[PDB]
Amino acid sequence: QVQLQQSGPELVKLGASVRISCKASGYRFSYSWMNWVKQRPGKGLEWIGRIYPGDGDTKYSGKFKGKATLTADKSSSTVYMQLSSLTSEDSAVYFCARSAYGSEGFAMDYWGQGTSVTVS
Amino acid sequence: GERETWGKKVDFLLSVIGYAVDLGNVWRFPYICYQNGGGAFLLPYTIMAIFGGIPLFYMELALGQYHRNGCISIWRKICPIFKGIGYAICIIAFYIASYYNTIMAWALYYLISSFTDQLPWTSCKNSWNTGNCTNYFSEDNITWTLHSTSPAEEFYTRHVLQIHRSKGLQDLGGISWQLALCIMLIFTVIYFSIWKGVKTSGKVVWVTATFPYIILSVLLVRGATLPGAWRGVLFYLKPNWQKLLETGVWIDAAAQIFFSLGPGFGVLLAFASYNKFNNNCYQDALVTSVVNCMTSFVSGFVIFTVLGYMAEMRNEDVSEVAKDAGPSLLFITYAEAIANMPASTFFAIIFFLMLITLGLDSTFAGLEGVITAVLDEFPHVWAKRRERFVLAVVITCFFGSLVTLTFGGAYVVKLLEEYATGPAVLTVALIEAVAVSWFYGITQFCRDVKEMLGFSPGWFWRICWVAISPLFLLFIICSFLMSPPQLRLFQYNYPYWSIILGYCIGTSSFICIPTYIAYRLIITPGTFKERIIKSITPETP
Amino acid sequence: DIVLTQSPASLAVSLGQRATISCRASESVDNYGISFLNWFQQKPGQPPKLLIYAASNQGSGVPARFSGSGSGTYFSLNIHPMEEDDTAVYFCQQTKGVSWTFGGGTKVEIK
Ligand SMILES: Fc1ccc(-c2csc(N3CCNCC3)n2)cc1
Repeated sequence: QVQLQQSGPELVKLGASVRISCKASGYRFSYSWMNWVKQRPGKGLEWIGRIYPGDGDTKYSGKFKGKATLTADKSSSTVYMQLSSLTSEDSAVYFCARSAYGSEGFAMDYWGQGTSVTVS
Repeated sequence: GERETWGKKVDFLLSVIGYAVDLGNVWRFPYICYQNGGGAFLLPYTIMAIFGGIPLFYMELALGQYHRNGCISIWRKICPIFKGIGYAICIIAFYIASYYNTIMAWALYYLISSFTDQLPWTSCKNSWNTGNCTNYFSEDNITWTLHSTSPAEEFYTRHVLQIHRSKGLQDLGGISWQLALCIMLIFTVIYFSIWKGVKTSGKVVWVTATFPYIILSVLLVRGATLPGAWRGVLFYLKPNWQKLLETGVWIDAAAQIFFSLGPGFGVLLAFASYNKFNNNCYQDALVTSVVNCMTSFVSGFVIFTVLGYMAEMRNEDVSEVAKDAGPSLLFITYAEAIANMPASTFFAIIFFLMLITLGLDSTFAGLEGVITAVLDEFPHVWAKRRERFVLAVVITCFFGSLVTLTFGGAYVVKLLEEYATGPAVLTVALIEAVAVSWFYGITQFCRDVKEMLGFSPGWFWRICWVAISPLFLLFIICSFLMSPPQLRLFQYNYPYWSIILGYCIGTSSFICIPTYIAYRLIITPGTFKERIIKSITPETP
Repeated sequence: DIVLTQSPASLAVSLGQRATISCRASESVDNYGISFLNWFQQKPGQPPKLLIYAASNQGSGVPARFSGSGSGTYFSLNIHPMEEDDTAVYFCQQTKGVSWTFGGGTKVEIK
């Protein structure tokens, strides 16, 4: 049973940085891109980036490179995300998704419950 | 006659060596040797090379040098009724060019794909990869389920081949534009290598025939230093003498040596036709044949050091590492090795450049045989304007290879390589040997060889040519006929209609000889006895 | 960067009717015979749920009423019958390029 467990609600100040974790289970962790997706309170989904824990290969969106950095910990089967220089814009719900495999269109089949980052 | 001649002796020697030294020396012979007893297989291979391939190699070289004519027209001077042989050979070339070049395209594609910092066949993170993918050299903490596939297998079957898009031979799918461009570049190189004749092919083979040996030495040094390579070499050489009892081992040795040396494809004949009349074709034949056999041996060492290394990184015997072979050994297994080894980009670049050159020299020779045959047979129309005829040949070969570029193109490539080189080419070579030994007389051929070299061939060569080499080819032909190929690729059992199509390909290759025999008999007047004798006797200008 | 344009921005369906959401990709997302365009459903205040894991393939556990179609640059998601439980925001994500941009999202609501 694939289960992506994310961190709890997060409250940070302007200009700080936050560590969002997503613990993976139920599947071989090293062989699936973990996607991080932003969702502002009133707007739609907004892909942030992805990390392949196997090779630890991170590919970010054009507008999220540097702002967001992904890392993986295979020992704990966890995927971490640093948001740096957080501003009021970054306040949103962040989801982690399993991304299936290439043959299945990299479909983000399993998702985490979401981490609500509030920048104030 | 103002016939072209090799610019240098080294040009001819390297052209012949490149012709005989193809990818078969690298991935056919080592797999066959390991399957057929390893070291023990060196005893059949040698024997069937001494009494088999080498006599035909020397005979073809001497014939071409003496008669200074191509595959088609030379039969005017030997046995006119067998002129059809020439045309048959041409057809074979086409079939070869239909798939041969395609394999090279794959290498070229890989070569381009190998210019990245990280080789694309290294991990399972790519678009083409599926859920069955698992890192080949992964830690023992993760088991290798029987349904798993390695990242390089995925890259080969799904990215470059896209074999998953073809349900089989019945549904080939569309044409992969990437492989289409790769083969277009391949054929551009081929054309621009063999469009002005031997005066350019001889110079091109200096790079296309020697570079493979440089890369082979580099890869041998690499593999020998790999951990666990000694086990691979031991598996390669450990003789299974009991395998010699099986007839299949000798059958495989015969087929491998014949299709490695390539006596009977009209190519050695065309190359010799440009030699000086008094040149020593005996020494050339011996040197080139031993070079080809030693290249096969050394390339087997190269392959099996790496296989032993891979068998050591996985706690598996070399049997599971090798799997089934094919192009799936230099593109999956060896490619996995390059991906794992350090300096992977450089080794991949040189390895796939070596594959490209090993194929390119042989393709130059194969198409030059046909070009020389047609140029000599029809000089009144092609003596000049040779470049445009070579362009036509290259275009025809490319169009024939279009089917092999489809997503099911690998299936067609295997079909052609199994059936293009079936008993049709063996029968053509056997008829060549018979025409030049019995119909033309071994005594007259030896007299011609004496006129060229200055010494008549020894009794060993006479006995071989007269009895054993024809018997060698007949043995291979009977082996092929009484054992149809149950060829299988990528867990896709070929259908029976594919076997019938292969039989059709073989007969279409061979049906030229009987058709021309009947035509020549019909045209020639006189009773049947005279109708046959007048056409067996070589024509006198 | 492949850009997915959804249409209509908002869509109203009478219960039991057919809902159609269209996606246009600035570039072809097909690769190796795989469309690499996925459809997701998001209820208000819940994580997105994978809906179609290709141009067509049904997401695991997704009811048969949802159906994806199309290929290349044009794709479509069809809901029939549109039950009251399907009112949600439907997104389309291209997994072809380096960046897997999401779609603009279509808000399907019961009329
Ligand atoms: F387009 C072509 C046409 C012919 C060949 C060809 C003929 S014979 C031969 N070989 C047999 C001896 N071993 C080296 C390969 N290749 C290849 C490509």
